[PDB]
Amino acid sequence: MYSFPNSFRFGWSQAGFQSEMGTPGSEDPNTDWYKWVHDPENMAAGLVSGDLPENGPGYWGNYKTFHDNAQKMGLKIARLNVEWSRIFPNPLPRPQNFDESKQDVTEVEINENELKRLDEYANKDALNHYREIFKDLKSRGLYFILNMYHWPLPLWLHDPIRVRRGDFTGPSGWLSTRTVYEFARFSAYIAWKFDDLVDEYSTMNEPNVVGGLGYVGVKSGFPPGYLSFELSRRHMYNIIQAHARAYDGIKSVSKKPVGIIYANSSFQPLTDKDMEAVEMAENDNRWWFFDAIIRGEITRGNEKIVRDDLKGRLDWIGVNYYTRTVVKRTEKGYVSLGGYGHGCERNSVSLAGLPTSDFGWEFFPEGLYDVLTKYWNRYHLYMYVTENGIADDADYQRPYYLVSHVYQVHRAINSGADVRGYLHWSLADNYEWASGFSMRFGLLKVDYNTKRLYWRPSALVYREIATNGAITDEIEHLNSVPPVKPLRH
Ligand SMILES: *[C@H]1C(F)=C(CO)[C@@H](O)[C@H](O)[C@H]1O
Repeated sequence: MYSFPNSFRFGWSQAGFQSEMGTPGSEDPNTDWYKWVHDPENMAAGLVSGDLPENGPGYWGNYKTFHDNAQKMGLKIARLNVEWSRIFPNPLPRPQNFDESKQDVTEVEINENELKRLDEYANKDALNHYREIFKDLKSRGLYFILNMYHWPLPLWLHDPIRVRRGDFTGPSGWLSTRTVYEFARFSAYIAWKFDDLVDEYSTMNEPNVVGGLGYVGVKSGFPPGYLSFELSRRHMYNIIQAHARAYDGIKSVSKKPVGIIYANSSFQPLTDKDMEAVEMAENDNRWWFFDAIIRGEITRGNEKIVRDDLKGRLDWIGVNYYTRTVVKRTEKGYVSLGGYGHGCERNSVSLAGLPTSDFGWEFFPEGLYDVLTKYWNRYHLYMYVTENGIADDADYQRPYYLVSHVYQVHRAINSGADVRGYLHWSLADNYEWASGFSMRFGLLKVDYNTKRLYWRPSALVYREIATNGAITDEIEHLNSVPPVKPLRH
């Protein structure tokens, strides 16, 4: 048996854009992502699948069913976001005496009156619908992590097609301090409306992937698909500040924990000569960011300084994990290797003989122990596993994936790391961004014609885990690698 603390909670994570739409009445056409996946030219290029999110699993209407299934599955924690676009679909008037050309955003003044002024702009039907969703959630004894942001921005803050075309005269998303300013205020507003329901907060989900795939990994078909190292850096600088300002915003209205959710890889050495490459990869993809919002340490210009408005802006770390990245040392630095981690053939085997998912991601659960213990030893902040799952419509690999990753969290806790829950990605299949609906991550299969949910056998396995608070003796064999001999090579 692998028994978790009596306080540890098993549950799931879910995004607004990915799961809400699909039931008539749910449509939200006021985001960069909506416009981006409907773009005629993006569709002809193959940057997006042609699948549309309004044909989705319909959480907006069917949330009672999602929650029924979660309660039956014995789940005790949920993490979801509100969609900004839903709450403030229309442009807000530019602020008076805020200099849109200043690089730094060290304060956003928020009070009772700035909040009541916002009320005048807020979509009240959206607020009331979210309140109905969250109450039903709480009525099942589900502990509630509310996230403010999981990638789509209001169109009035980002027109991604204008930016793709090389036009920076329009709303430019995270490239603009206006977006930072409004993000702090949005976060404050949501905490002010929802803090009676909420247990813990996250500002953002994986802001590193928004900027990485948006401005460098442009084959991903992520908005705005404008290839620039420079704009990639500006995005990440503005998101650090947006996080700090959102923290202050929330803390002005709530005494509750405020964290962030971030995309992690376990960096692994190709040979025993590549350990320094692993540390350099960890500095570039992880520490640089967390040292900013925890220690206030940052590089502006070519100089290492401490910003007092950034220091101490984090109570907990949301660890999002799916696979490793293999790196080697170069003369000039380090490189990632294809044929491992996220860079594999779909439904095959990696260069190490490990099975790959429907998305071409290598099976490597020990990476999750690496990431949790490295965060713990550097910062000693408590963590949730806010995301872990696999694209696997057939359910061949998911039972092994689920039990193996849960074992590695048990291993981290046993090592001394404070990890308070495990949230699977995801309860049900959903819209996988530029890939569309083909990549199915759910414990529950979604028939998109009917919106009906079905229990994949891995859902029955997760119910064993969640209702016992343990990997039981009877399912312990699934702590192993899916046998590759019967799978595609
Ligand atoms: C985490 C994740 F891995 C997937 C799969 O690509 C996305 O669907 C989530 O939005 C992301 O947070």
